[PDB]
Amino acid sequence: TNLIKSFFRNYYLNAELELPKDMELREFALQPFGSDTYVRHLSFSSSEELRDYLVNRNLPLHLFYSSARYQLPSARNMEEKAWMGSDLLFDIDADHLCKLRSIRFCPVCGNAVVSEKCERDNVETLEYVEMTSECIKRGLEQTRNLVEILEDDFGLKPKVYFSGNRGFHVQVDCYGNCALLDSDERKEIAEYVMGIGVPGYPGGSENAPGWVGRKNRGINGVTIDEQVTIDVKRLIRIPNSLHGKSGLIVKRVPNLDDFEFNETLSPFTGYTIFLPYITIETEVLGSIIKLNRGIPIKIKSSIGIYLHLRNLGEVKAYV
Amino acid sequence: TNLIKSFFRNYYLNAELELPKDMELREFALQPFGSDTYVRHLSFSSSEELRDYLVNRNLPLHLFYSSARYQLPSARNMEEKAWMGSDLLFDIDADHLCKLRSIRFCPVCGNAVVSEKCERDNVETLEYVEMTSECIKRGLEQTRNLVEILEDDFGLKPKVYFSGNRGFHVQVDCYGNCALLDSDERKEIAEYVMGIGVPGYPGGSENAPGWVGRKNRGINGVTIDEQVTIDVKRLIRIPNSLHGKSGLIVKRVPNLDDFEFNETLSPFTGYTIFLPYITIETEVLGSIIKLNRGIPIKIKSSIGIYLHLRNLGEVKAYV
Amino acid sequence: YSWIEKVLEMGLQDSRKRFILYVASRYLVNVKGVNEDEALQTLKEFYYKLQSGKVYESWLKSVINGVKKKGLLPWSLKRIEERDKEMYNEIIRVLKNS
Amino acid sequence: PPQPKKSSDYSWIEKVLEMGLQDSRKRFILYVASRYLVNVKGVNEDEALQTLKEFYYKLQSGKVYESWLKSVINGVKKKGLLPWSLKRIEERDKEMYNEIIRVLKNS
Amino acid sequence: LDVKKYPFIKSLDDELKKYGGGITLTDLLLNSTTLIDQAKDRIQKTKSGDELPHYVSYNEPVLVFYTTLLSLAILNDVKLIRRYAYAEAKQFRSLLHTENEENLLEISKLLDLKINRCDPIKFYLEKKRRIIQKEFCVHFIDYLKYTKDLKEDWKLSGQILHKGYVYLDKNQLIGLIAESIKSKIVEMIRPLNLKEIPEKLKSLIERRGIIPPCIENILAKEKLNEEEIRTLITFYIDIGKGLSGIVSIMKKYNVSNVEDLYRKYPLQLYFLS
Amino acid sequence: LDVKKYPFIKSLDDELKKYGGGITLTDLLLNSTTLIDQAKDRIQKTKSGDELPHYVSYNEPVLVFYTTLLSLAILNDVKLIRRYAYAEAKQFRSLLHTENEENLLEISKLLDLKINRCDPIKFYLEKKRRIIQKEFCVHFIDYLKYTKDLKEDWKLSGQILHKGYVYLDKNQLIGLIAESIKSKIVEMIRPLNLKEIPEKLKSLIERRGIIPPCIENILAKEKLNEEEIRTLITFYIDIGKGLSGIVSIMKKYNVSNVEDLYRKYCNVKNPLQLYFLSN
Ligand SMILES: Nc1ncnc2c1ncn2[C@@H]1O[C@H](COP(=O)(O)CP(=O)(O)OP(=O)(O)O)[C@@H](O)[C@H]1O
Ligand SMILES: Nc1ncnc2c1ncn2[C@@H]1O[C@H](COP(=O)(O)CP(=O)(O)OP(=O)(O)O)[C@@H](O)[C@H]1O
Ligand SMILES: Nc1ncnc2c1ncn2[C@@H]1O[C@H](COP(=O)(O)CP(=O)(O)OP(=O)(O)O)[C@@H](O)[C@H]1O
Ligand SMILES: Nc1ncnc2c1ncn2[C@@H]1O[C@H](COP(=O)(O)CP(=O)(O)OP(=O)(O)O)[C@@H](O)[C@H]1O
Ligand SMILES: [Mn+2]
Ligand SMILES: [Mn+2]
Ligand SMILES: [Mn+2]
Ligand SMILES: [Mn+2]
Ligand SMILES: [Zn+2]
Ligand SMILES: [Zn+2]
Repeated sequence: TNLIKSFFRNYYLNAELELPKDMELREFALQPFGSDTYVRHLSFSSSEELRDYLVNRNLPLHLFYSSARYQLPSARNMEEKAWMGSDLLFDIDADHLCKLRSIRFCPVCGNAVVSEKCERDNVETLEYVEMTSECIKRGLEQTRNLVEILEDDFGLKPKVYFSGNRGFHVQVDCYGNCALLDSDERKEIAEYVMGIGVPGYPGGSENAPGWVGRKNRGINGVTIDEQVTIDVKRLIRIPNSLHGKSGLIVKRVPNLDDFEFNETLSPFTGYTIFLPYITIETEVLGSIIKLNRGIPIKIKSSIGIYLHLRNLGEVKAYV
Repeated sequence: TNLIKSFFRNYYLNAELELPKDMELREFALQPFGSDTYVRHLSFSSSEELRDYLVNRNLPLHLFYSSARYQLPSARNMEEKAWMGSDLLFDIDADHLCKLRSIRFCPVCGNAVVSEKCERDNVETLEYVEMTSECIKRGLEQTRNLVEILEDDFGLKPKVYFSGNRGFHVQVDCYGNCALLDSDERKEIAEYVMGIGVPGYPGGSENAPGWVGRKNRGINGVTIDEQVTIDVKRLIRIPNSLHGKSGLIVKRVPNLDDFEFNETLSPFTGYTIFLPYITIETEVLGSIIKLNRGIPIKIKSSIGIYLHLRNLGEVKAYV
Repeated sequence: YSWIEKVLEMGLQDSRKRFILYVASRYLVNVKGVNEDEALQTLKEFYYKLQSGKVYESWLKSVINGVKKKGLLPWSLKRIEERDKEMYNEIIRVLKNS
Repeated sequence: PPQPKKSSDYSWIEKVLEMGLQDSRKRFILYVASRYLVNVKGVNEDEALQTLKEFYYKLQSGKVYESWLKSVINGVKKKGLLPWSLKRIEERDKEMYNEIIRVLKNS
Repeated sequence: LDVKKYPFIKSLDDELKKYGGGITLTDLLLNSTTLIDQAKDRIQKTKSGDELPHYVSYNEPVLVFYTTLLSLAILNDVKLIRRYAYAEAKQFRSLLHTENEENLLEISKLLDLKINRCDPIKFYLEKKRRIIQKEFCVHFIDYLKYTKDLKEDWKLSGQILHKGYVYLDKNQLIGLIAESIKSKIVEMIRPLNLKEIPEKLKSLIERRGIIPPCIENILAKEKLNEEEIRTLITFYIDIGKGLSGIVSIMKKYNVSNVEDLYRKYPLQLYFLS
Repeated sequence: LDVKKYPFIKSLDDELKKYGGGITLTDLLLNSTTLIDQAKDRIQKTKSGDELPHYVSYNEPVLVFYTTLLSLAILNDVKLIRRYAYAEAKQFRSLLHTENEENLLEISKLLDLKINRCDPIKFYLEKKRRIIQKEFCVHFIDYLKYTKDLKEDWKLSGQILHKGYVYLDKNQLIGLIAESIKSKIVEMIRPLNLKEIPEKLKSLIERRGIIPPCIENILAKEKLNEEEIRTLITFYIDIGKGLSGIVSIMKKYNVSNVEDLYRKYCNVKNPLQLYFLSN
């Protein structure tokens, strides 16, 4: 009996996911627990049909629905699927941005180990990457620029979401001919946002339109993941679903100044007895925390589930 | 699993499913063999049309029709379907009731394994849970009280069915304003049956009406699966269909005292040579059977097909 | 809300249910505030203006109950035009042709 | 040698569009009708949508999305795709072929 | 059953027949000065949380009620309609606690409450210390409807259901009628945003003034100027007029400025204290 | 707006109404001797890379235009059809650089270009040394369409977008019209592989000769011989006839040899001298 599993199953019992109105036209997909391969070609017509599947049939470690709309979302033949438009997506990953503290180690002896196995214990090595709130700050600056471009240059109404782990998703609901844009036409928008072929406007005014004012406000291109925007058939991590690498909620950011990166992003109440793998002092959900190897410690569920899914240790019981 | 198909295909050739009279208003759905995605939005107007589809186009591992009545059962959009009432459903699972014997193991090396995979053979672990007949007995007590509440307090005429695996389904045909009841109004009914907000009537008479007599007859709330009753729309497992986890018949229970949990619930005649995964002694359809790992064994088809779909081994041939 | 009463009084053809679902029912209950049974009989009276076809009373009660419980507001002719152009064009022509 | 031709007779497409079909309405829209209405007859981009929708709803059991038809039209326009030959239809999809031939016999 | 105590029994049309015909309430409301003022009295009493007088303390009881509904409809404040329908139902409660059974069953029959007398039900609790009797029964499908918006005390699991019927005493029959009335009042206000209202009768109920000289300099030239347009609309916003009906009075003009004035979103002769 | 300068405004049917009715272009092309000769002149001028005369240097410009499209359709050479629409748009470019604003916006309205006048946009660059003005705006979705096949000068990241609209000057409005015309011509040639062509009108535009006696020795016996077939077909490949329409000409004969001849792909050389006249 996986204990993280029960947490996830309990959240999905009552959680209300943000689902599109034409729900039956999307392909749903999920990565189950203890299986590295996705289940796809799922289709549901109501949030209740979906909730039954997640809670009784296949509990999701990661949950997605397609940015694209299909006539037959469950068909495996692509021409059967009948692609009929997709939403415009952007994904800002703090990969390129900050480069964080990372530690590879053996979960049995607790030593820093470069290799993929440990010689003594003959166990595979885990890696822990420390997600600081300064990283989320830099990420949050990027999506602020992106919302500026999409609103002022393109006239669109984007929605911002916490990715659940290391950044933000920007999604534009578009229902007209905007949804029918080529993958090629989306690469033109992607390169505009990234400032790839944008000329420097060396001596302009900050109030100039488009990239003229923006370049003279000191702003340059937005570091997005281009392949996310180019793929017409991308999988959107569902808002209010749980990110299987953190246990956090994919949360709408309705005001890009009120966003704080702390435990409130997790929906888990109570406390968990947590068993660390190493003696480490790191920042976890905006709070510096000291863990001691092999020394059980009672912490909140949010912090325990997070540290578990980040390979720092194991949640042993719930109170 | 190629041979299991032939058994099921043979049963559905002659079996007569209990189908509602307004058949053309129901959405039919089924899980085919070897496919994790449901086929749904089917509609049929006669038991013969359904028979052709099941035998020639898509053989069901699980077969359902919707508790809801629709104008367009085959429409994929929910509001296109035009819901015009749905039946009242209850589902009694003997999960919570009995607490059974369970074994997680690797089907290749045959060892007890805590994890979801096995180190040596690189295969995911299967789980076998032993379904005893005392378990079905406890389940039968719950539905007995449930029929009492529905008949004596609500004045309804419920039908009881063996779920085909681990419990019973109770279904009330109602066509007036009972069919149009909210999920909110259905949650009120669900909580009444479960005794959630029912006050203890500490010194009353056993012959008092409603929950006054019932609480003084020693009976408390019924352990149902509330989300099955709360959901306004649900898939009813068709009576006389085969449950793909056991091979048993979804069988009408016309008398709640005469129900015995044994091989008579399965329709499979003959014997099958069965190859167990582990050395185990368990109760199977009320009859204890002893299996030895990797040692083929000649047992009845009913017991073999059952043990197959319960992950204990593989049916290798039919006699 | 003069057009809703005008479309209800004359009738439609193709988008009668999308009009009942998103406009007519929500208007008769959540703006005009008529009796629950008066809206059902009116929506049946409205639907059977083209006279070819059938709609179930159980569905109309279902639509009435759902907009009553959720306080749904009828679609604006602005929303009708952007989102469902087939429905819009049927309404605008019944307004132009009288 | 000189440049060889191909064909020029597309009268049957107009006959199938005018009458209707039954089982293979979408495979006909995707591989024949759309490519013909835009890249052979060269009708308006929006008029083809209005014609293809009118054609599909002859048997009426089923539905086709306006968004899908615009998508198919844009895709055949950008790639200059030409409608399938009655021989190529015959090798690949006999279910569709026999449904078309019956509409051809029925006149 | 006293119409003077329960005005909502008789329809508005059946009351307008005492005064010839064709004369709707909009007409009769201009003659009488006391009616509109009495309706103002109730609204001001619900804003301050005071009891509401029973409608028998009025000379024209039916009319005072509808013009209180019509005043509430014109003010168009939903959060106030809630307080009123609450307070108004609270007032009607007392009148119910003085009524006989046949009258209580008559009111419920007129509110579409399917509540009846039936074979009573007695049972003892705590070894016959407590006794409980119920002589009214409702079908459980109707009962769930009538308790859609009610507290936990009305939850179905706390009731006594037998053979499909929930059993109530008289005090519970009353509590359902009182809630059925709190709903009929909100439902009776919606069909009063129907016809147009003579905008003096409106501004009488609204306690307004007139439109000043500076405004009527504009209703003449039909072309105006530049600052004559930036201010012509910022006035119309302060009355509370909708976005649609503004462009219809000044026809033959620019819609590019209709945008720039929505983005904004003599005055002393209107906001009289 | 001068039809003499821009023939593609009028449809071919709307011009054939000047001549009573029922009379299609096939009729007028046999009466008129000048039309076919003028259409070949343009093609020959684009084959060598020379300028094309404006259609104002023609007495009937509309007819010269379509028969230049119809002639190109008959040759069925896409690599040249591309060259023509290219060259033809260059000719139309210069004419646009002489047209007033009011005319430029009407042509674009007829080419389905959704470009309009808007509130102009001024901004200074390099500390007010450079000035830049733009008074035409197109929605960015349309702009991405209109620049589908265009070079990097039109790439979106090099443009000025505000509230969803790309802002252009007159030279850019013209360059888009010039590209819209390069497309309208290729789109106007496809629906000319539609009708059958009285194969003398076909062979007139092709400038052919006749078919010699040895071939008409065959359209009579309806059974022929053996070597009378190997040469009857190896000739038919040299005309340029398709694989389908050939078996329909000689019916009631063997189709087993139709296969083995696809694999091939008085007078001396009897048919090939009387057909491919160097004229
Ligand atoms: N396995 C997967 N396949 C396809 N798309 C995926 C995906 N996992 C995530 N996506 C989507 O593709 C974009 C980028 O994904 P990733 O950066 O790889 C994971 P994520 O959901 O963004 O969280 P993370 O980046 O904080 O770890 C997002 O819009 C996300 O919704
Ligand atoms: N895969 C599925 N998808 C949707 N509904 C399903 C389903 N399998 C079963 N159901 C329905 O959901 C309700 C409860 O089902 P479950 O408790 O999850 C399994 P079951 O069919 O009742 O058998 P079991 O409980 O004896 O194993 C029933 O109404 C059943 O018909
Ligand atoms: N109840 C409903 N709600 C919303 N859309 C519906 C609907 N029923 C049908 N549609 C829409 O109508 C189309 C197919 O149904 P139709 O045959 O047109 C029913 P309709 O137009 O609503 O009323 P009708 O009975 O007058 O034909 C699709 O575009 C579908 O989306
Ligand atoms: N959009 C599409 N394009 C091409 N083939 C399609 C298709 N949708 C389905 N098919 C193929 O057509 C067969 C039946 O699919 P269907 O769902 O019945 C569409 P159809 O028969 O082409 O049209 P129709 O049912 O709308 O009249 C299958 O072999 C499927 O692979
Ligand atoms: Mn990401
Ligand atoms: Mn069950
Ligand atoms: Mn319709
Ligand atoms: Mn089909
Ligand atoms: Zn180690
Ligand atoms: Zn193993």
